[PDB]
Amino acid sequence: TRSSVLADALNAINNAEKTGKRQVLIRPSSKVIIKFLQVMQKHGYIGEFEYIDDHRSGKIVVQLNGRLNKCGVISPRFNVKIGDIEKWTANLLPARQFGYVILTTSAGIMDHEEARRKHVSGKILGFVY
Amino acid sequence: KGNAFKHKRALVEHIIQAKADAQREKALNEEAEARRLKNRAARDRRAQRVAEKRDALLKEDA
Amino acid sequence: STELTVQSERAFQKQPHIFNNPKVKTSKRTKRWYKNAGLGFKTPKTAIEGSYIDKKCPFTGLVSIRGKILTGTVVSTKMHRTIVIRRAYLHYIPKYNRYEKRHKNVPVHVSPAFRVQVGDIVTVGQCRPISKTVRFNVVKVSAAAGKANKQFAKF
Amino acid sequence: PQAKILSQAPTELELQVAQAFVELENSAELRPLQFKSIREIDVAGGKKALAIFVPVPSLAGFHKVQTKLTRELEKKFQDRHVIFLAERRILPKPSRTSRQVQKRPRSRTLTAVHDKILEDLVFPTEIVGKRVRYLVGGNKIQKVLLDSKDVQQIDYKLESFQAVYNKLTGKQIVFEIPS
Amino acid sequence: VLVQDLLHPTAASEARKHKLKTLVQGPRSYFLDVKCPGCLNITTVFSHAQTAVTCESCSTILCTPTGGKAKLSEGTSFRRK
Amino acid sequence: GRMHSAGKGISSSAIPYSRNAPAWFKLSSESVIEQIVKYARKGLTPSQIGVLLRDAHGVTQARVITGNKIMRILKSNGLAPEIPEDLYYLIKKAVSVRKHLERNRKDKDAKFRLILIESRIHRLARYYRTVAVLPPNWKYESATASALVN
Amino acid sequence: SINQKLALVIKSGKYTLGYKSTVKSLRQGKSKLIIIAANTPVLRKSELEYYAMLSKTKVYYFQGGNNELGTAVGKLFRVGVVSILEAGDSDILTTLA
Repeated sequence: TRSSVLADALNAINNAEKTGKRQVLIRPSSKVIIKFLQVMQKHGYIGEFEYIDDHRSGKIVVQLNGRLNKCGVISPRFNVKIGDIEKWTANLLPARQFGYVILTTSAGIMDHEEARRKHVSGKILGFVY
Repeated sequence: KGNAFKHKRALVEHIIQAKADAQREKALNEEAEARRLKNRAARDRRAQRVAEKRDALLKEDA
Repeated sequence: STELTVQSERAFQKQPHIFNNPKVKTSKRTKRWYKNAGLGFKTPKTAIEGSYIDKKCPFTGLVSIRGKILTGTVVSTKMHRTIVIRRAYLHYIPKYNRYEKRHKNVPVHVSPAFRVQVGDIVTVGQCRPISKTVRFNVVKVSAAAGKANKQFAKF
Repeated sequence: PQAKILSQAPTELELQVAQAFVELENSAELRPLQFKSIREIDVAGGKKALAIFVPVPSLAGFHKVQTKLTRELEKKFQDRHVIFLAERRILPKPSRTSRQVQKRPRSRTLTAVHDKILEDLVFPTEIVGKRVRYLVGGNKIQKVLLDSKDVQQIDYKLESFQAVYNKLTGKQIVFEIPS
Repeated sequence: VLVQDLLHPTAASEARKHKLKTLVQGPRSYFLDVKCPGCLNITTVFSHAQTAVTCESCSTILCTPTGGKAKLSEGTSFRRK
Repeated sequence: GRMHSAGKGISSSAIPYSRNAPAWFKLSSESVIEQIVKYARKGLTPSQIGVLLRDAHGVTQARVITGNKIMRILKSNGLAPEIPEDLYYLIKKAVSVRKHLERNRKDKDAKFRLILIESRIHRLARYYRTVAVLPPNWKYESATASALVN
Repeated sequence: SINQKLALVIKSGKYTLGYKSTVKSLRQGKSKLIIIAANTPVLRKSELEYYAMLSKTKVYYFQGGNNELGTAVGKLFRVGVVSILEAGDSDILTTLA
């Protein structure tokens, strides 16, 4: 009884990054995982990743590069107004000048800087740094 | 034999309501069976008319 | 329904100031008053064609819907011409930044233009006070069954 | 009986195809199998590629026939790479504002239609594996792994299938044979 | 270790794994075309059969169930197809 | 996981990747549908039908050969039972254990197991009452479970 | 086994329940098999066996009482003897004889 596939994924990634490995296999997959990893990829924290199509749910093989310190998950995915991204970023990021909080909006999954630019808010998912 | 009924009048009214409800149920179920048999007949006729269109209607005029 | 046949009570039930003259031999023998309650609520054929009276009805009676419009699930049908609906909602506690389930039960008057059953979702509108506890009237129904009666027929 | 087998009037390409069908039958059970449309499109090197669209309930007989018909068409109508496809309707995803219509089955959803387009571009080599690489430039690429059985018939069609899938679906694609 | 191709492992490393713990799961079982000495009809028989499969022509025993692979009877012709 | 025990068995079938298969298979969908119907008339459940088709014939999987699952086939042909097979087998097991527990009152393990089984029955009955294959007002009563294994 | 067999006959085939209808069908020759409970009186059992050896009909002795036989043939009452006069999709006649 998994409850958060994303949580399992990001625990696996965090643990392998600690262990010094350069790749992880994470199962199952999900649209949320793909989008979260796409964000991390866009900001350079991981390399490519490959979705294996078993007919069940999916596996993912992520090639990671060492630039990652912690990828994490905020469960429950709280509701976030624009006044509160500051509080979240201060609480769970190492510094102001880097690190990304990831959140889900009607505009899509993205980082909080993009959410500021699009002037939207939503539900919080996790953080990357 | 329980009680359920203070007297004859109560029992008569209960009979009335119960019969009315049963008749409502009967009417609904019967019109439903009518609808379904009607649909089944129609969807056998379409099967006939389209299954015997490939064979010997697809040859003469068009 | 309601088996008042039409006149179960010891007084004569009629719509006030709705006069069917026995002199004029009108070829209907059916003079009723109905109204459009408004707000795009459809006046049912049961109300237009029926024989009931129900002065507390929003279509054939004297009340008027004005104010709020709410929705709920019928959790009782054991009174006469009134029901109790459940209105569930989530209340936010900021200390914990979380929610908690809450319900309020809301008694509602239901016309005999509606066949209402426990489980059905029902939309109601604010009326004047018509009892100690009742301030709302059923104005629309949505039955959450699909008439799933033959699913019980199993053989 | 050549305008019989088009299901619509135009044009010279489909007419050439239909008279080829007729001349091929005159040589047996190909008369009930009629098609709808044609799409001739480019390959990055050399030839062009024919996409013969079909109603899906005919795909059974078409699939029975394809080898001994595609061979003849490759022979006669030269300078081309022929392949068959089924016209599957994609219904759009309903929005929240959208007024309700029927349930939109997964046969009519988009992803399934693309998978089936791929399964029909490929013929009887029986896809065993799909992979999707996500490249750091926000890009996506699909590996489609084929079986070694009957790959001799289509080992020279890969680039054409790639271009076809790109033209129809709009997404990149590549094939691979395990050994 | 610390670096390896999890997408392209070796068949040797993939065949010894559990059927579910491979990259893409699938059965290690198979079907046999079987003929007894008497007749010359083929009967399709599953390797893990669970039943005492009969030859329909000669109502005889072909395979007896076990915990895994079915035990084929005395010397018969059996393929893997 | 094991709802009622502490086992962690992963023993299961591994369905293959090919949804359209296996390229040596004759004896079309209509033939195997007819075989399904003969076995159901002969009085078998879907699981045993599938086993028999698999082992004595070449039928890997009915959804693959046909496009329909066996329970749907049997329902469309009018051979669907009155209660689903898993619930039926549970009720049968509970009947057996109750009989044994009548004959043997000193068995406490049996009472324990019976409680577990009845819990399973009521869980499945909730599920089936929601998805509407069992009626509402359906209830398992140990008094007449003989007359509902029927 | 016999229970599942009977449960198939009771929905597919033609049966009658009770002593009088067995004896009637057995005088008529319609009956193929009769199943007889264990707690039935020995005189009734003997009469049935004799009618059966006259009609050349098969006899099974149910290892169970009339309540159990009722449950086996799917009834909320007790039955002491069953007559199978047309088996349907079942196998019960040849399974044992």
